[PDB]
Amino acid sequence: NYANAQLHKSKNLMYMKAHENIFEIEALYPLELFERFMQSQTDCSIDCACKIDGDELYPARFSLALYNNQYAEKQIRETIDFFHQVEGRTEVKLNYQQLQHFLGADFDFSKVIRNLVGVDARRELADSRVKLYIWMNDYPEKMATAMAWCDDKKELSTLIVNQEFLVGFDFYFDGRTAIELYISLSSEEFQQTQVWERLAKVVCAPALRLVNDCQAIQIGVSRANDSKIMYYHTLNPNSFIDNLGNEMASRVHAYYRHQPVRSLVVCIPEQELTARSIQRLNMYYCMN
Ligand SMILES: [Mg+2]
Repeated sequence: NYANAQLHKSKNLMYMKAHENIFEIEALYPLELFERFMQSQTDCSIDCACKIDGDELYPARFSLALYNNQYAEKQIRETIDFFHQVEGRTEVKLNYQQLQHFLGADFDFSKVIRNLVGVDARRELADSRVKLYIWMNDYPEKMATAMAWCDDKKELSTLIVNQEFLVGFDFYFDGRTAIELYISLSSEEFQQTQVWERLAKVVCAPALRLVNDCQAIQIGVSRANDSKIMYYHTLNPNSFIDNLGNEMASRVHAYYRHQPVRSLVVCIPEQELTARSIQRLNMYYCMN
């Protein structure tokens, strides 16, 4: 985006290092290799994130949105190469069968609109992940494949109104894998009467009522999800966090409230919104 690519990358790394420093996670593998991977890219945008699970916090979470989909194929090659570099430590072994099966032998890289690369580093090495997200547009054969592999209940097929879809690949360091399908709805889209009526047949009421507080939502479905995951692109980050009644989320946002943030996305499993209190959620702070 910005003309001074090298200035912007310096700010990216400074955003990541801050996040690692406040949460005291900098030593987790493979964050240093991820930092180097960032710097090897032409330019990208960073999202710093934290996952909340009861009393536990998993804040070693970062995503890079790689600029210029003209080079989507090369980006995936260099991402895979970075995953192999992470596999440099002997007790880290990834399983690529889901990615390989999804791409097939003649993947149309001209259909990719955005690649994203992620990490969620854990104290328990076996639980850590690297992540690849492939954002696609107007690719009906791959969309149907993703729906068959991720949309058990055939619910996202009743909700989508654009040709874009996001396919996320999880690579656990002990060889576990998961694939996830995400679709998006802007405020303009989900405020249309028929679109909203379709939402209301698939999304439980407490999760649906939250959609109104948003400039956009995404919904992620996966065999590895215990319910649909709602991604709330918050209109007012401060009030959205306050309305969660979650002490740890308020503590996290207490720092970021006064930070130059492009947007705050909060994702909550549908099942959490039918409980007495929210205890599981992710917060993504997408930096400028
Ligand atoms: Mg997921």
